Amino acid sequence: MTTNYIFVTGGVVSSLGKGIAAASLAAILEARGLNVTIMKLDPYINVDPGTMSPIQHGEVFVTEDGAETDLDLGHYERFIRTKMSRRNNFTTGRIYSDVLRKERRGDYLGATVQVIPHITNAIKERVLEGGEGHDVVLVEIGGTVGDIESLPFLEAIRQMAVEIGREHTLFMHLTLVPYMAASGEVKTKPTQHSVKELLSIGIQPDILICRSDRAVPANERAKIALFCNVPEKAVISLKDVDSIYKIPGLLKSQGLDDYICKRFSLNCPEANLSEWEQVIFEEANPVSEVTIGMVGKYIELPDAYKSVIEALKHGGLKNRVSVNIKLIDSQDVETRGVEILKGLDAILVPGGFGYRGVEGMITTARFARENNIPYLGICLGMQVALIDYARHVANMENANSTEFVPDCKYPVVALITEWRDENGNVEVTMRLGAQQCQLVDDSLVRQLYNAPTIVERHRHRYEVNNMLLKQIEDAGLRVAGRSGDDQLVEIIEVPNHPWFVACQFHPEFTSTPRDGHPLFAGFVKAASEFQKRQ
Amino acid sequence: MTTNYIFVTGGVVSSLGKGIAAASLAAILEARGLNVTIMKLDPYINVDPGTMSPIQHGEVFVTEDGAETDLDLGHYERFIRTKMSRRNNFTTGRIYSDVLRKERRGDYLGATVQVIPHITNAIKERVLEGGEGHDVVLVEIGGTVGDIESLPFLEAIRQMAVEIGREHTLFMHLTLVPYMAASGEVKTKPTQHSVKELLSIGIQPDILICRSDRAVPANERAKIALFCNVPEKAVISLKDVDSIYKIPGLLKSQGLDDYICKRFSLNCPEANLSEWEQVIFEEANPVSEVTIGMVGKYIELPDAYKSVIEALKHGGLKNRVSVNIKLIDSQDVETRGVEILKGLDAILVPGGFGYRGVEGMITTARFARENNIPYLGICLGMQVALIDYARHVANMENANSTEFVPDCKYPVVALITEWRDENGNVEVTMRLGAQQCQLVDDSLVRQLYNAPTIVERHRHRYEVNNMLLKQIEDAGLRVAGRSGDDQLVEIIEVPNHPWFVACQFHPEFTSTPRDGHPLFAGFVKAASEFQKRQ
Amino acid sequence: MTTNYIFVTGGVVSSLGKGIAAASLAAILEARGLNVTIMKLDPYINVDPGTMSPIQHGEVFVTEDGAETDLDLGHYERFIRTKMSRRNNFTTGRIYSDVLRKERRGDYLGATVQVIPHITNAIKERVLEGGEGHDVVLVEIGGTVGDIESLPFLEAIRQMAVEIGREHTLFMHLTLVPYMAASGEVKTKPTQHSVKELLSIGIQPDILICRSDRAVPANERAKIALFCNVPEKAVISLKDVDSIYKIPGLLKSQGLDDYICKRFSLNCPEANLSEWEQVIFEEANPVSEVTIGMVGKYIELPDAYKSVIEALKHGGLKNRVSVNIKLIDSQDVETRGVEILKGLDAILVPGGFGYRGVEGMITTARFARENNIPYLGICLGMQVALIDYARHVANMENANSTEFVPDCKYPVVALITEWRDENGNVEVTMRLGAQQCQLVDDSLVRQLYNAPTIVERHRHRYEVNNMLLKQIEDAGLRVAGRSGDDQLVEIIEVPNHPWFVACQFHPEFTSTPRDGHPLFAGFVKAASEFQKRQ
Ligand SMILES: Nc1ccn([C@@H]2O[C@H](COP(=O)(O)OP(=O)(O)OP(=O)(O)O)[C@@H](O)[C@@H]2F)c(=O)n1
Ligand SMILES: Nc1ccn([C@@H]2O[C@H](COP(=O)(O)OP(=O)(O)OP(=O)(O)O)[C@@H](O)[C@@H]2F)c(=O)n1
Ligand SMILES: Nc1ccn([C@@H]2O[C@H](COP(=O)(O)OP(=O)(O)OP(=O)(O)O)[C@@H](O)[C@@H]2F)c(=O)n1
Ligand code: NA
Ligand code: NA
Ligand code: NA
Repeated sequence: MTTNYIFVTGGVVSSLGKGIAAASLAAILEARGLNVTIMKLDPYINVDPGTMSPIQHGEVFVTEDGAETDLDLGHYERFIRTKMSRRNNFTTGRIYSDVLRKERRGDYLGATVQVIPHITNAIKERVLEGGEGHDVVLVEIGGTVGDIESLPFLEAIRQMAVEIGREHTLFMHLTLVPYMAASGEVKTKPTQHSVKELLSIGIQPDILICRSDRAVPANERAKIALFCNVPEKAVISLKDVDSIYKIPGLLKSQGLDDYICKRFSLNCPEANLSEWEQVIFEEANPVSEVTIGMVGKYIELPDAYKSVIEALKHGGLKNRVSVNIKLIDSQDVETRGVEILKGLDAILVPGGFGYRGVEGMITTARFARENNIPYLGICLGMQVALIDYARHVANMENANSTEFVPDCKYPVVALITEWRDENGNVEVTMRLGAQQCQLVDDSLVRQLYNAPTIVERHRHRYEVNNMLLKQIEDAGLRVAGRSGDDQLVEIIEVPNHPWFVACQFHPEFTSTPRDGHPLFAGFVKAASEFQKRQ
Repeated sequence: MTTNYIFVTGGVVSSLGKGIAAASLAAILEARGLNVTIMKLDPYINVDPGTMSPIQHGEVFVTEDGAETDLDLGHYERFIRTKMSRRNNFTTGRIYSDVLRKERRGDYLGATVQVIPHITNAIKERVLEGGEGHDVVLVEIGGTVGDIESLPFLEAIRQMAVEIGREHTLFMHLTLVPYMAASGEVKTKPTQHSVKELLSIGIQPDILICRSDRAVPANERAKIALFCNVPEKAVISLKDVDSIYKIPGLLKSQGLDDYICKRFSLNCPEANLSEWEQVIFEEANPVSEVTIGMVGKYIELPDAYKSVIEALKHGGLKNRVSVNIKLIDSQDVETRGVEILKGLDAILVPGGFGYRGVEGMITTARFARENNIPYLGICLGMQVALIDYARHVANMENANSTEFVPDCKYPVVALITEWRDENGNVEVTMRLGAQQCQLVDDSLVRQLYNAPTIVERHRHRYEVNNMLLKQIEDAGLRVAGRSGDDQLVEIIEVPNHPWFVACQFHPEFTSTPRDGHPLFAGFVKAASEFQKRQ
Repeated sequence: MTTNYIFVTGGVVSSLGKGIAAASLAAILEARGLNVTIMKLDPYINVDPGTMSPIQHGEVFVTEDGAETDLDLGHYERFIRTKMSRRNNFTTGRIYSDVLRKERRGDYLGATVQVIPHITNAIKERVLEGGEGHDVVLVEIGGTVGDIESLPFLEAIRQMAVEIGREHTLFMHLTLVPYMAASGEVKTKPTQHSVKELLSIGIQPDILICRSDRAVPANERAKIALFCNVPEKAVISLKDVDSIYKIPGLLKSQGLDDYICKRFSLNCPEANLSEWEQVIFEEANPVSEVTIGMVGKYIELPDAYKSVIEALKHGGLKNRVSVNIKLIDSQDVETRGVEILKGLDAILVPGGFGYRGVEGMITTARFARENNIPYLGICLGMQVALIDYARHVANMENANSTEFVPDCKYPVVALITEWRDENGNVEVTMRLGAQQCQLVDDSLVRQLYNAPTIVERHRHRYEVNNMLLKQIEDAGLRVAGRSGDDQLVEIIEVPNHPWFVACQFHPEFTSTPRDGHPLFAGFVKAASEFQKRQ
């Protein structure tokens, strides 16, 4: 059958939760047995988020194929089982970069290269490339309708709708319906003006998703329908929910998936949301409560640790525990000491780059190791764990990473090419995406993962220095996992500790609310067990 | 069968010939056996054009039922055989007048009366009133898309399309496609911008009629289709033709009627445009040529005499005479004398109000009478013919109308209530629309109309003074027609003349290019006869 | 000195509190010694709100000259000491009514009457009429920028700005800046889009007043300035304050009046807001608390009783009583009985029309009288108080108003022309605006107003029947006030009661927060006295 496209646009404001809304709709369609994918079109000129600061954009999501993408693809993978790739995320920058390259080498045969049709054609090609061979493709258009940055995307999808036909294309538009205290009424005017803006660029929306702090009553939905040339049943209320896992249910209860399947002439069974009903239940009914400190350098923006914060919450779902995440500035541990780590049932040190706040994270890994507080180190969290141990147990004074102190005596962490020992002797690449890791037979990790070989995702350059490893191993530290021919250290553990695991890979990118994650399941359990020994 | 609506809008500029294009489309649909009507929605505040001077938006057209309307209804009646009434023309003024009246007396029951829905409801009610009981209703929206004055009409028809459904409603949009000499190319940008403007108001055009001084090539039509979400075959070219009677053929040859009948699911035969082909043939194959002088006070805007000019052309068709119409200012006859009436094969004095330029018309009527030049007087053209004959034959010094000189000794023209004689002795209201007129047995008009009674349309309050008539009759003037129990003089003749006729009514409003008009056929024949004699 | 105009527009949503913001700005300019006025341009088709039910856009405000106006004029009179008249409020309906009347009788001399210039000219003439002879005129444009209904007003004021010049005209634009919980950020996008919409109509705002549930931070204000061609200091924040009396101070503290006086070249002293500081102080420092029950038929929209609710708050200010207003449906008293009138320190029955809920108010007046609960009746609240006393004390079975029961034996309230007695014997028009009322020597109101004559504002046609009055007077009811040569009953009192007063007029329309109102000051004092006694 012909591939169907749902173009999802945002009006009035950004921060409507358009990613989660699109992911939720994809979840309902997947729950119908449909082959569904989602792609994010980002209006930024960055060729990809690889260069971007976590504090500004939020976390860099890493796909299996090793693409650095918008954190929204994390939302997508946590709602549908289709694996994201490079084909599921592209930016204005990628499109202009491609068109400029083709132009400079002469692929347009001396033609004038214009936003229309050359930029729009490049956009359409990447949308077809990522979509074709699926039943339904959700295409999330970043930016707000009315802004300059999204116009080429909006013109591209307008052209696609006409070419492919309106039997296989829907326009879905999210708007804000603000509630005013003074009048006690919700306002449809912003939605009306947003739809006019969308029409002015040549797009008639087929479905309106109205975001408000409460449900949009029938009267206001009827007003929106009348003013926006949209049938009443295609005006969906999506209130501020206490849990995003409810959103698939709320959309189904309003017939959104029925309307879509009718429009695309899909005969498929009723959506089975039983896994989501289970997730909703687990989250609403925690038996215990835990305070887990996340000690890092990007806590200025929580979205910097989006997938880590979500992976913890998923650990809470599997153990029926309410995880209170305390975001602690690692630089505050340097200034004010381990005083601010007191009253934590567990400690997590997530990913990061740069020396700023790293000495605070080293101190944190020590305090966790010495006081038997459950610890999970991710990438940089493993680096500071190996440094702490080598520095304070194996007695390798000032042991550090070459990333932070290039010419230190004991570079316990360094690039493969920088690998040297304490005397400066030597022997004789960025790691991105899914890599097979070999677990050790007696390790806490091999128990939790319940398998010999795991696949987790890397985004790191600096590796555990194999030339200084044996000296750290003999001082008590255990290597729980390794990968490849170079036998690179993937996971370390501290025996004589209730729960101490640090890994190079980013386990948070494979964690889902439905299937959870072994490491975070274990980690939150250990946090619970620790909390009821006080 | 549900009534189908075609909403005709104009963009870029006014003066696109939107009325003639709508009329021409109606003529194709009429030629398919469809029950078709047209209505004009005028954005002006005047309750009707009754108060408006003809130097503004042109002549005041009068319908059978006595409605004063836009001259566009003249175009409608000349292209389809459906008779126009008050239901076929209304203004913003009419809508506001009706809604304000209803509001003031309390019909809206304490509701806030708003443009939406109260003004838009009133507009839709009048469109449904004028339209329902027809197969296809063409609704011409006056003004230009993007202007404030038309927005209530556009919002009204947007709501109609949604309510009635898109199976029974089409949006047809006329645009300008200018030719630029500099690039020798035709420009689609105005059409693109006009369609965006129409979309921003919530209307997707289904058909684009592109007006240019030449045919719009296939590539530019394909470009318009691409940018305007309109199928390529729904992009119609309409060049500036030498004859408006060719337009129905040009629209048919591009499949406009085929597209409309498909969208509306109408099983009707192919259009037989034989009647229009015949008119085109007649017009292109004249045998002789005449110059007819039209002497009036509104010549500065020819559309002041739209129906009269067209009626003269129809007379030409019926005699195979090419009519050269010379518009002559009656005020120039007051200054420069009868010198400017030389080289005329016939003289027409059309309708008008106010004394300005009337003495020039009286002189013109005298000149036509004394030099045996064929003369047709319409309304004022009859008044000045009666005045001429009263002064210069019946020897009534300064004989005039009370409209111009209230207290003259010989008010040969006056209101029925003002009727007096030369000594001021008396006997013991506006006429609008179709009135029966009794024709006199041995009269020129009796043999032209070939019937004892005729129906013609009036717009005048100033009648022939019956108290001074008997004196003018004895002096040689023949009453050729009377009407009503008041035996009001409708037609006069000077029988010592080849062709001298003047009527109170506006015969030009019943003249069509297909069926012609007896009076004008005779006038142009007399002009041809006069031309031959020189 | 040339009169200066500040055009106040709203974008994004209605219910921005635009009237109170304009009034507050007027109050700052008043406190600088400037001769300031405000006018409201309402986009509704109603010629005036006289026909409108109070459940629509709220209470019908009445001016001294007897004009029925938008309740915004209530806000204006409560913030400046300039008296509002018919010149301070007009609707689209009024403009169209005037232009249609002029057009129909022929004032436009055969011209085509268009929205531009004829409607826009009529609007500008009324703005100049209401404004000229003042230093600064605030012109509040009703509706929201982007809507059809306001476009004639916006085009009118655009033309005014150009004609008068930008040395004497400012555009002030109110927008919503929503807070999003998801991102914990404030959103400028709606303001950006609203300013673009205003610019697309040809208006560059000079000042932006940003409405949010909190202060708009400096960075977001700088962003708004950047995108909207507006200086940073002309971007004013206005949070949702706990008291509207603080708004003048907040606008002054951001230099709004300084910017306005600079742009208009006005040498006037710094604003002394001592009167507003005093009101704020009074409001924030109550000594006691009372619950006053307001029993009416319009409680579903509180703004139906805007001026009454405000008048009760002003009474509270003058007694340092915090007034808890309980809105009670009079229909609930008809069903559930006087049970719901328990725990009330005083009862107010405000104005209204129609029989619906009146029997509940009669019961309420009885309950207040018999249980010695302080009672204020306004217009209908007086009618039901007279009816109560006629039935239950003067023993007149089913005594009523002719408005509700036309043919009752005892029409104690009726039109002057309907006045009859119990046996149907007779004696041998709308009251609007300020009328003098004579107060009786030994009356409660005579001592509250401390004057023999008072000026109060009327809106009623149904008077006290003087033919049945003498019977009710003998039964104990005291006439406290009369007016005119017809000695119509204006105020009644039950003198066997701590505080029972009811007036025909609307005292709430002359009550201000600064100068209070004698009647309401007394009512709230009586409520305080009653509260203490329990
Ligand atoms: N294109 C449009 C749309 C609307 N209007 C007008 O709008 C006014 C209602 O004024 P409102 O502030 O209450 O706006 P509303 O439509 O109710 O939406 P909201 O309140 O839920 O935000 C009403 O006279 C009219 F419909 C308009 O003029 N042109
Ligand atoms: N919404 C739009 C539409 C078009 N464009 C651009 O427009 C440029 C061609 O500029 P042109 O003056 O030649 O305009 P064109 O479209 O050929 O119509 P025409 O009047 O010439 O017949 C071309 O780089 C690109 F298509 C645009 O930016 N945004
Ligand atoms: N005419 C405009 C204005 C802006 N843009 C773009 O807008 C994007 C930021 O998108 P945002 O949702 O964050 O909007 P922002 O401007 O911050 O206001 P706010 O509501 O968040 O307070 C940013 O890449 C770029 F500025 C645009 O394309 N064309
Ligand atoms: Na509203
Ligand atoms: Na071109
Ligand atoms: Na932002």
